[PDB]
This record gives sequence, structure tokens and C-alpha cells, in this order.
Amino acid sequence: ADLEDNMETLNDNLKVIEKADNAAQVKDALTKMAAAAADAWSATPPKLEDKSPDSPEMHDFRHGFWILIGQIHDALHLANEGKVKEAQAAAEQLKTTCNACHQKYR
Amino acid sequence: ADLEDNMETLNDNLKVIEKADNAAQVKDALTKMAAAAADAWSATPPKLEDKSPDSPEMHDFRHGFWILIGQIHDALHLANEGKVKEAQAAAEQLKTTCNACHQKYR
Ligand code: HEM
Ligand code: HEM
Repeated sequence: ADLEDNMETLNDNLKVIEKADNAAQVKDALTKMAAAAADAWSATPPKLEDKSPDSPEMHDFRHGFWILIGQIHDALHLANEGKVKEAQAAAEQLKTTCNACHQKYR
Repeated sequence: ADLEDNMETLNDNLKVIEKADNAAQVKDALTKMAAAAADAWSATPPKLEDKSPDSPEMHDFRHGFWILIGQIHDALHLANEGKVKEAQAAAEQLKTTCNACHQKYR
């Protein structure tokens, strides 16, 4: 999928997690988030189209997804273990990663 | 996929990395490893079929995959950044995670 589709998937599923009741709902949403972030990892955003794949900006951009995917994975681990509230807390904190990349590159 | 299929994917792609020449080869192999490890995360192995999903053994088993996925992810980052030799060194070291789980549960 393209960047915008992956980002909508990320956003929709974050909302699902916030209001989820059980571990199955949270696990599913984070699983979809992991796939969407992985798909987006390789993408070149509009604001960086004129930059080289090896530019400081693109290294920074890809590093943001590496951070995000690690956070999603750790949240998913908690969901796997039935730790609903704590996974929801992890999902809340990773918004900082969403925000930080948007700040620079959206 | 079942455990055996995911493990074959894990094994075959590790061999690919070992003898890879460029970053594209390593990135592709690690991407496939990530998917296979994620798919195997929820699996109940033959030796643990009589155990509860909340048993100490299944907690230990799932934790091994959490570790492996994080290691694959970190290697994949290196591969994405064109760091071939260093990604290959990362793939070498995670064999310890493969071996440790097999030691107990294979
Ligand atoms: C789970 C965390 C994140 C959420 C919930 C999120 C959400 C969104 C949303 C709702 C949009 C609006 C565009 C659309 O989807 O139609 C967007 C755009 C964008 N996001 Fe994210 N985002 C997240 C993380 C990230 C990260 C980590 C990066 C970079 C490493 C990133 C880079 C971008 C860029 C460059 C755009 C603008 C795309 C365009 O204008 O075509 N996002 N994001
Ligand atoms: C990159 C690391 C790994 C590699 C290369 C690897 C490789 C393999 C291979 C080749 C097999 C034999 C499959 C077959 O042909 O029947 C196997 C089996 C198995 N592995 Fe792994 N493995 C890895 C990681 C892990 C981890 C981390 C765990 C535990 C958390 C694990 C648990 C098992 C189990 C339970 C079996 C037996 C499956 C069955 O009998 O159905 N493996 N592995």
C-alpha cells in the first residue's frame, strides 16, 4: 500500500486499541499496525522526494519506522500475554514517535 | 503457516544471508524471516501441546519469539541502511536464540 493508506491503517487501529475491551482486539490491531509500519518503512514521503535514498533525511525517516516497529512489537508482546491495560499504555506512549516524524516530514 | 513451514522459511533465509553479496538480498531475506517469526509467535509446539497457554513453558516459548523478532528487526534496519557485513554479523548472533529455544522445545 502507499504511505497514506498505511498511515490510515496505523491511525484507525490506534483508535481501536484506545477503546478495546479484551486482549484479542488489541492483539489484532497491533498486528495490523506492525504490517502497515513494515510496509511504510521503504516509502519515500512527498516532502523528501527530491532527496537521495542515502540522505541524512531519509536515514532519519527510516530510523523513525525502526523505532515505531520496535514499540509496536513490544506492545504486541504485552497483548499476546493478555496484558490489555499495559498494552494500551504502550500504544499511548508510541504516539510520541508518530508526532516526532510528522513534525519533520509530514 | 504451521511451525515447520515457518521454521523452514527461517532456516532457508538465514543461509541466504550468510552468502549474500548485496543489501537487497539481505533485506529481502530478513523481511521474510520477520514475517515467518511473527506467524510462529502464536504457535503451540508439539512438545507443549499438553500445556496451558498461560503455563510457564508457553510464556518462555513466546518470549523466545519476542527476542528473535527484535533481533531480526535490528538486523533488517542494518540491511535497509546498506550495512551488509554488519547485518550478516547480526544474523550470525541471533542463531543463539534459535538454538536456545530448540534446546528446550524442539
Ligand atoms: C502509529 C503511529 C502513526 C500514526 C497513527 C500516524 C498517522 C498518520 C495520519 C493519520 C496521516 C495522514 C495521512 C493519511 O493517512 O491519509 C499521516 C501522514 C504521514 N505520516 Fe504518519 N503516523 C504514524 C507514524 C508515522 C511515522 C513513524 C512516520 C515516519 C517515520 C510517519 C510519516 C508520515 C508522513 C511523511 C505523512 C504525510 C504523508 C503524505 O502527506 O502523503 N508517520 N500519519
Ligand atoms: C532464526 C532462528 C531459527 C531457525 C534458523 C530455526 C530453524 C528451525 C528448523 C530448520 C527446524 C526444523 C523444521 C523442520 O524441517 O521440521 C526448526 C524446528 C523448530 N523450532 Fe526453530 N528455528 C529458529 C528459531 C526458533 C525459535 C526462537 C524457537 C522458539 C521460540 C523455535 C522453535 C522450534 C520448534 C518448537 C521446532 C519443532 C517444530 C515441530 O516439530 O513442529 N525455533 N527450527
